Amino acid sequence: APTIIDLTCTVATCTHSSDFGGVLTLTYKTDKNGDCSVHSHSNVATLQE
Amino acid sequence: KEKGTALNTKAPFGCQIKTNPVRAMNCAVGNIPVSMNLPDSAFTRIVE
Repeated sequence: APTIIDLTCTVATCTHSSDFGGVLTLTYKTDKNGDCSVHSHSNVATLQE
Repeated sequence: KEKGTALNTKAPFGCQIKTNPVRAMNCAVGNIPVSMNLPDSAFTRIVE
């Protein structure tokens, strides 16, 4: 599974709509292409994906 | 012969007058306030 290093997160837009109204982008440094779990540890936000 | 200077060559703010439906055209003064109601089909969803 890919190993992710030096992950820093910045939020592009933030509109607290009922729908998935916020978008953030994750910048990282991987080693192989692959898919893995992404999840927000606090219920202040819920990720669509 | 003693018309004077017509308003065609006097009108301020660059009004040019035409005559038949007598009117002043292209007159540069003031602000037009616009109110616009847009459908959602005329926006673009954030995800796209």
